[PDB]
Amino acid sequence: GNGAQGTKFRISLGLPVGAIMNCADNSGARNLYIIAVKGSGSRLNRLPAASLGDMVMATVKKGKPELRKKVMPAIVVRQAKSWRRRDGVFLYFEDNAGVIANPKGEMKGSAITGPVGKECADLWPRVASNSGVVV
Amino acid sequence: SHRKYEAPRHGHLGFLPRKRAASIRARVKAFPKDDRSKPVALTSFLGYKAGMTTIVRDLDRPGSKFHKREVVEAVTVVDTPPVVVVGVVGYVETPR
Amino acid sequence: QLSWKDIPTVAPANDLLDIVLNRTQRKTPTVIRPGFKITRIRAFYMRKVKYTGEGFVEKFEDILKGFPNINDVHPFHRDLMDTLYEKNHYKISLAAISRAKSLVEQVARDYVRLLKFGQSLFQCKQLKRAALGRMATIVKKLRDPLAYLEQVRQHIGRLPSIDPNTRTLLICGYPNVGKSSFLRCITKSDVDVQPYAFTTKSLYVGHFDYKYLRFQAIDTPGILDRPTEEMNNIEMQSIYAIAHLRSCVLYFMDLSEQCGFTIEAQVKLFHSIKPLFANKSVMVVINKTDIIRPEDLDEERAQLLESVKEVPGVEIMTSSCQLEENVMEVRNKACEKLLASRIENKLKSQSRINNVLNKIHVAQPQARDDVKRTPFIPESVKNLKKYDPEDPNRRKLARDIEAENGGAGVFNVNLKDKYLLEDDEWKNDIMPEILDGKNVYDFLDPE
Amino acid sequence: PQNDYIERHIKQHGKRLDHEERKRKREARESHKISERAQKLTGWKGKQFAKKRYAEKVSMRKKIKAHEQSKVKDALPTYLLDREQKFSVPLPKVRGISEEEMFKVIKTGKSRSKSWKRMITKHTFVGEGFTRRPVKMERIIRPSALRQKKANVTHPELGVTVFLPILAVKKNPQSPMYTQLGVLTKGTIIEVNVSELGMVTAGGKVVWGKYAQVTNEPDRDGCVNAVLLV
Amino acid sequence: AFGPKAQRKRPRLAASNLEDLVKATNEDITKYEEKQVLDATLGGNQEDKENGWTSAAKEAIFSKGQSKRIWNELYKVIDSSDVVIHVLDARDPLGTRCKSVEEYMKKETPHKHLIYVLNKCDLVPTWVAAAWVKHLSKERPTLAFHASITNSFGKGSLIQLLRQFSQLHTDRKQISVGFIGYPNTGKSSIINTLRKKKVCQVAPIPGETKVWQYITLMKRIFLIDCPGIVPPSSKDSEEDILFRGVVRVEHVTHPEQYIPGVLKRCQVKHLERTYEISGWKDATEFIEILARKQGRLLKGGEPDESGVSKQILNDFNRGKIPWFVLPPEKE
Amino acid sequence: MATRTQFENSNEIGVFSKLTNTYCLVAVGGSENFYSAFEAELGDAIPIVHTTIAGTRIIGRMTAGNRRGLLVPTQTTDQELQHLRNSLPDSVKIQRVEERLSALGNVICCNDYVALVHPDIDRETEELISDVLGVEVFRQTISGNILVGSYCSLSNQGGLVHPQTSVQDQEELSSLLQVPLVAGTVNRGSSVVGAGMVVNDYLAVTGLDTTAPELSVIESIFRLQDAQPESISGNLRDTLIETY
RNA sequence: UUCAUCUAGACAGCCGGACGGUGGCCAUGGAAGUCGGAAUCCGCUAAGGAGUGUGUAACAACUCACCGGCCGAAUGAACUA
RNA sequence: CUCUUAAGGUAGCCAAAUGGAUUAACGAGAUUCCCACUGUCCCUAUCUA
RNA sequence: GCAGUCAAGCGUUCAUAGCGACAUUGCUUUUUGAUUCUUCGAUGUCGGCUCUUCCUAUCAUACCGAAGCAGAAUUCGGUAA
Ligand SMILES: Nc1nc2c(ncn2[C@@H]2O[C@H](COP(=O)(O)OP(=O)(O)OP(=O)(O)O)[C@@H](O)[C@H]2O)c(=O)[nH]1
Ligand SMILES: Nc1nc2c(ncn2[C@@H]2O[C@H](COP(=O)(O)OP(=O)(O)OP(=O)(O)O)[C@@H](O)[C@H]2O)c(=O)[nH]1
Ligand SMILES: [Mg+2]
Ligand SMILES: [Mg+2]
Repeated sequence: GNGAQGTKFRISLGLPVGAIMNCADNSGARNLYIIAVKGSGSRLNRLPAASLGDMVMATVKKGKPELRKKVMPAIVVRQAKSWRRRDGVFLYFEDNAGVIANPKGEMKGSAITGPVGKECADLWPRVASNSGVVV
Repeated sequence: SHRKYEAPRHGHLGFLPRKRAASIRARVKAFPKDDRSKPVALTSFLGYKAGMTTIVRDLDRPGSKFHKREVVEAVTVVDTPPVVVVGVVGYVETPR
Repeated sequence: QLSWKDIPTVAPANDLLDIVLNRTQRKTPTVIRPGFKITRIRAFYMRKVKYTGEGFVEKFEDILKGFPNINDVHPFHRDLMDTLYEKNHYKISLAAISRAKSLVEQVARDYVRLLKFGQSLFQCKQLKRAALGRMATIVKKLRDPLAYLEQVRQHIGRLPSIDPNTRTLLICGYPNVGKSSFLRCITKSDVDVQPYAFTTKSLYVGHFDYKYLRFQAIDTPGILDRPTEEMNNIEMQSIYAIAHLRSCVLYFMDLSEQCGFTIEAQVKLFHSIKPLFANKSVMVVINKTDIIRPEDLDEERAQLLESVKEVPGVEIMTSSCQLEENVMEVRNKACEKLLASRIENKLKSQSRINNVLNKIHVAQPQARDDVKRTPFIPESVKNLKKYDPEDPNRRKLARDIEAENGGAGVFNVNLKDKYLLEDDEWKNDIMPEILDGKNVYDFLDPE
Repeated sequence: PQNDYIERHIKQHGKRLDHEERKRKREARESHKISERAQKLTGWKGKQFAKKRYAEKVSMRKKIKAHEQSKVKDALPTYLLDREQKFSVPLPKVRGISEEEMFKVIKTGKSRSKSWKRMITKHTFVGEGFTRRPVKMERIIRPSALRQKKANVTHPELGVTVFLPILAVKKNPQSPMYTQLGVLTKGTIIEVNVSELGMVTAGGKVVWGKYAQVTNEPDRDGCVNAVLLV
Repeated sequence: AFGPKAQRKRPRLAASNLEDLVKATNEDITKYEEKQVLDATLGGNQEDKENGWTSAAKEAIFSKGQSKRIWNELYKVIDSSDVVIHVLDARDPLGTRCKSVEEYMKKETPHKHLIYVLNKCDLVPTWVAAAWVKHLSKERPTLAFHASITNSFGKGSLIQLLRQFSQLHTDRKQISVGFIGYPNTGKSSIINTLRKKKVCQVAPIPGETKVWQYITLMKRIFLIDCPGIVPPSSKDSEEDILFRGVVRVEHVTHPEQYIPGVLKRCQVKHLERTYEISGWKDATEFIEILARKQGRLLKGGEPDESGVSKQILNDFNRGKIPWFVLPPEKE
Repeated sequence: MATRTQFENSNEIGVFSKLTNTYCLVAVGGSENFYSAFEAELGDAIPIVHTTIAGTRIIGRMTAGNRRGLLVPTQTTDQELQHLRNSLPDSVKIQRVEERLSALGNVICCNDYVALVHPDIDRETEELISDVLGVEVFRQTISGNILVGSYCSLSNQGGLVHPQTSVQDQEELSSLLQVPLVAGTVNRGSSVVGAGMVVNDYLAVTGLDTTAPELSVIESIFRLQDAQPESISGNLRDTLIETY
């Protein structure tokens, strides 16, 4: 894991490969298509899967024409699959969403719309600098 | 032919035979080693399992990301009235 | 660019053979019987051929993609490597390896097609051996190029990382003038310091900061008079350094007795290398002046020394390696002279200042009102000492308590004990926060 | 970095405290370890070891004899010095090849029961303007990857071989039918173009075609090797 | 030259004077840097490497017909055929030309004849076709064709030339002629119009014919058709193979990114008459207008983009929108 | 008075810390190296407090205040609210606000006298800000950049805005805030200038890669070391030309 | 088994000598026996190469090839089974 | 040797609207893709006769 | 592979009647890392799921040896399934 601040606890995976999420940043893309998962396991028949606060590789299925045909890194900031916090309570958002980044963890856009999980803003210091709403 | 794809085994071959036990009360197979420079004490007890319940505790763990935070967890309560002593046994040590 | 140190390795022919031909005997099956089907007997040996072909091709690719392609890099490194490794031989050996890479591939391609028509284990085995033998015989002819390239690789991994576009001052002259001593004085680099002519045979680099900027200083082996055709491959490094590098050259002069060369030769050397000073803004320096003080020089030698100041522009100074405090003035003046040209040249662009008018220009308030908004500093800070990281008595620096108690991930800091109550006794207390239902904090208030 | 830094460092501090004695004792243990390795190292690491152990001995004998001899102890022009470099055939009575090998039965039909076709499994010289036959009237297949075009022809004297194209298959032993088909087995007599050797006959003409004999089985390699007939 | 013996001290070849040394180096530095300036604008990927993003893997449907299963039929047809005819597309012949094998046939098989046939000649004007025959008839014969069974053009010219080729080889008992070219140029349709019945299968989809097939006519001349080749040129596009109809457009993934090419190749006046039209710019709007008119609406209620772009590309390749490439001007 | 340190290994000092005129808050995770990097420069002059906001280490982008008060978001628990009230003296009002834009450090960019706010922040919070911090309030972007609190550093001495800011916007913002401004960078060319350093009247701290030409401008514009009176950029002109 | 050394003293060890023309010529920034090239001679001796290795920027220094001193009886090489 | 490339700038002269077979409709014929939809799958668990 | 050169031994003694290890030259296309747009007839069967176990001829993990191995990253080897 390169670019992340510290260790990461385990939360429920809710987005296998082939899933499509939205683009919360204002770079110009409108959605994203997961095709790999940075830092996964390896097991026969298992689909690589991502969870909140993870770094994935994606293409752009719809959006600005300069941003397509290229695979880029993204970070997942909203999950819509109930996970469990340690101040015991389960929760989930209203949709899956992520933002496009660079292999160090820095953002392309300038602002992020809608809530952002603590479990991602605490991991990536530059998402906590561009998010205006946390949780 | 060589399976074309390596994958771990299914199950653990040390917990075999997978047969029913021989009593409702499992037996202790080893005890703490010893030290004759210490007071006499028991090494185990006997209780009865009674359900689970939830807990929150104020965590101290230098280094953890939950140092100085609360965590909710599950616990098991077992019911242990006192135990009464009714006999003593002695064991000789033979080359068998 | 800039210091290719990651060239993988090159083994000689007799060990390249062994590496590849044992890889193909360890990482491919070995047992085959004649009772098996003929398609199996064919496949076995086709594999034995293809694998060794890929082995040799891959050993050659890492050489063809690692070396720095002497043509079209930068006409400074090009000429340096030319004087260092003989550009002709350099290109020839790599073309030899590139040619072997195609020959091997064609052999591998042909003998597979031949194998797919074999009719017995004997004939197929013989074709396998024929192919591997022709490969080995192609390789065994590279005994000389593969031996030259390893030394070139080793020696090019150790070259200094000079940069042509940056801010450079060159230090040249005769043997034994004081140039390496001056580089040692300014920068901090390991340079053999003994008194003879060629104690150095390469260029040496050092760096130093001036006016919040970074500069490099280069130290050259030195030139003789040697009328321009009977010159070593040692003088060529100095000459190409002077010719290719936008810099400031500090010509030293040993107007002295220790190696007190004939001044009528040193000035002739200066005048002979003078064409290299097209736009370099030279600055002659007289070194080892703690025993001469050139004020006491003869009239005709004064005329020799005046014969230099009739060039376009050359400033004169005087210093020594003993009184190492006036020597900073030399490098400060030379840096000023370099920046003089740098800044006017960069202003000449006249589109860079338009876009950097954002970072060199402050914006004033116009003050909009009379309300007083003054900076606020308390007195507990104006009364403060300064933490000296070495003094026997200082502040306690909580990390010291941590490291002494202690440890990084084993010390438990008491979060209380550092705050202010009406009674310092009851600070290690516990707030209840819950009753029957009834959050306590919801009812808790004064009055 | 940047120069011979390890050498400078050795000149300046120097190599170790226990360096020379370590090396001096490795040297002395070498004679024990070499003999211990000759009795271990099973399985092709004994063969690889013994072969070099033998080559080194031979080289030492060569060096010693040369040194020992160093104690006591054809009419070329000025421009050619200072530089460098019966009617029987050599191969009569080669082994015989039956018709069961060198031919290969090829069966046709959806249920393959109509063979009538034969593929040659040796090398051939097909000619100049080949033009394969229709698949329906084709009966003697000669695949396109066994077709040869050149040969490695060597002069008996003159110690040199050249890569010369072929011009015909004059005569193949063990059958005339194979001579017709153009087969290139061992012992075959072929006609090669020898303009690269620059031969001139009495009367001043220029030879450009002669006979050679093939001297290998070119089904166990690719090359066709031949010796000129002079 | 170099090493622990290194019996070389002075360079090559002792340049004549510093006066010209400084000149040569001062020219070479500028010469160097201007090249880098030019290549910067030409094309870069360093910023892609910084932003850490890369390019998607190229699709496999753009790799036919390479793949030796068909290049093993090509050399077999060339081996068996006495005379070869190379078929071109009258819309753009220089792209479907496939030189790349004429060098072969010239080097290894000079006794084979290799004429040109330029068919699909009813999709271009008459002056265009005449100009193309003229400009191509300075290398090979190059006849001009139009292959239908009932209404053809050129059948007699091809027949009475195969008869000449057969008379020349009057001691060979038969001659074979083989048809080669790109996919979807009409190799099978030419055989069908020559013989005047449906002998070999034809279809608008590229990869129709898969193996070679013998067909007799006149008892002394056979015709052989084979699958269509695309030489593996390691350059020149991924989107040129599309517009020289080779790929089955059903398999390309995002077919809307290719429509700017259609707008560039064709004419606005022609494109306005086949759909029919509204006025537009920025081909995204072209597609939106067209789909709204034609009712290609998705599940409520927005238009379909890919489903319409596929049929636009199919209309382009199958001869429903008029277009052609200008022939080389006179001289 | 410019210092260079790090959190665990990150250069974003303003994410894990918050420095005002009278106190300082620092994160909890791992060891007492970051806290000691502040104690080395401030000793016992002002309170330094180990804290979390909502159980997270990012306590710079979630709080907001000056020497008068301190605002926390609505996710802050009662335990940490009480911890802050215990550790800070009685001269500093504390308040938990209930605003949707719950990253108050990203949303507000305040000093002792004036504050810039995100243009969509609402009325109750706009009134609480002026009430507790005793400041003025301006809805305003920074070259069309929402989240003023992270793309700008502020002090009583001067400010610093991200290098894409236009000169006209600089002049206007200077008119508003009554302090000089420049457009620079931090941590070897980063555009989040407010989230990568913490500054006040008499101390500035920034990451371990803030180069010398950046540390110069930071030391000048905030008038840190006596004396750097915001005109020495006249001696800093040539180095800036050569480094830009 | 076949050849050699040997009480006019062997093999293994210690200690001493290891010289003069001469830093022999051509090379070149420097090459003095030891980065290279062509010879490889002369004098004086008991013996001592225009030099077997380590070493220096060049030298110096150590070393064996070859001699002698101390001790005292067997030793070495090649080869076959 | 009795002998062979005419044609010119985004749609051409002619010929009874048309220049067609690139043929509508139909289909327990064969085939490729898209939207929707899902335990096909990640990865299985539970219920009734 | 074919055609030679060499030269320790073997061969009844033997060179030269003969063999003959190890070394070595001839060439299969172009001396300047230029793209080589071969991709040319398998006559008979591979290819892929579910699941065990064995070999080592080791990819990674553990321990070592050598390299211009400064640090970082590598390369070649040893034990080891
Ligand atoms: N006493 C004294 N000697 C000096 C002084 N400066 C130079 N030297 C002499 O310089 C000798 C060493 O050479 P350097 O100073 O490196 O000059 P250099 O030989 O030309 O330098 P390089 O060619 O790069 O190796 C010393 O032995 C000194 O005798 C000085 O200031 N005082
Ligand atoms: N407009 C026009 N279309 C033609 C002409 N000739 C053929 N076509 C069309 O082009 C396509 C040709 O298909 P094929 O004849 O199979 O061409 P091919 O792909 O080279 O032939 P195969 O070897 O069978 O693959 C058919 O759809 C025809 O309708 C023509 O002269 N004019
Ligand atoms: Mg020196
Ligand atoms: Mg086709």
